[PDB]
Amino acid sequence: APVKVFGPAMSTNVARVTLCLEEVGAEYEVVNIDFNRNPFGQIPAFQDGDLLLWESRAISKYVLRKYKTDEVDLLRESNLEEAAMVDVWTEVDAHTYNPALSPIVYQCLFNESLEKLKKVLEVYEARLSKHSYLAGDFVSFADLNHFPYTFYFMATPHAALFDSYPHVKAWWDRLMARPAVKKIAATMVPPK
Amino acid sequence: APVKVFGPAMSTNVARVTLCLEEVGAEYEVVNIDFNRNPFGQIPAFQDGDLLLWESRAISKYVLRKYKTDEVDLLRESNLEEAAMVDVWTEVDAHTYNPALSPIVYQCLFNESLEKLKKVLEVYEARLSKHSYLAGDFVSFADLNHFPYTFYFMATPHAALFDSYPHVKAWWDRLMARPAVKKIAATMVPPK
Repeated sequence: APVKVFGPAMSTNVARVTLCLEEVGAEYEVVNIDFNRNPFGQIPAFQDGDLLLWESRAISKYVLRKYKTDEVDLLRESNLEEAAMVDVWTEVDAHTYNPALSPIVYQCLFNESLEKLKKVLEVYEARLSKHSYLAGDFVSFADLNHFPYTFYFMATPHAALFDSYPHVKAWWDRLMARPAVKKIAATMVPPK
Repeated sequence: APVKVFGPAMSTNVARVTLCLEEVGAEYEVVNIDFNRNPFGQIPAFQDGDLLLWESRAISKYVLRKYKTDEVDLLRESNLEEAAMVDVWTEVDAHTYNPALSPIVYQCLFNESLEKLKKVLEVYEARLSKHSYLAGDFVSFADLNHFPYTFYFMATPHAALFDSYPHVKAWWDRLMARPAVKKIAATMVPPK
């Protein structure tokens, strides 16, 4: 039966989850809740029958595991080294990349971290020169994790910065072509 | 002839300008520029023939003055006290309201200022109990200034907070019904 995601469609943490659900072809509903089993009262929340989860990354990994197939294996947990590189780049996204983007997005879309971001992008350029995707020659949760914040960065007048890092630009365009990513990009709008 | 706004449609500072341009029925174009006459290299920028402006509030006041009519007088500059209350509430928006909203928007849509915002909303509730709009019994630039950040607040799970302040809720619904506001709300999406 269908699973439910609770939170705003355009939130970076909700988009992470909805992107995983689209990649694995799961049936799901997104429910817009107002703050008036989930002990910190956090959003996004996720229901799968009697299971209630929170923490966007934990919810995402549950989706990627539950719906895993031979053709859609985005954690690589049966290959120790591939799974390690998925985990490394998932943590680079959390600790290094999203913090380099986030204040440029905030500044620009709701009134000089550029030099820090250029240093990050140099490393990404080098990695994506050697490999198709961040964890190796396969798409993974590491790449998907980069979608939501980068999508908002691409709405700012700093979007063209990626043109100085041609392998990063090509990797970004590759993720943007994925049908699941296109579907979720379209959902990332305020409610109407 | 048409005027040009340079910047991202969904930016709060661009939406301020585009809302003014819609309210006065001006012909205009929005141009998405990348950072690669305007001495700080700021966005939004605004061109009207040979005139180049920057600073979203200055651009907005220029639009409201240039296109002013008897029926669309949103600064009230011919009435000293009305113009004063427009200015007071424009500065309340900048100094008190947008700072109470902004970190709730940031937190929620890109990972406890609620109690400060509730104190602000108490004052708004009292003001909008006495008057239809913030500056008096007429819509003004003071009200329009509240649209962009509040629109993003209304995408968060804290949207229902306004239900505790029924005059503020009704004032917000009134602005949301304005045809110009509906038009600009629809534009506040990432580029496709």
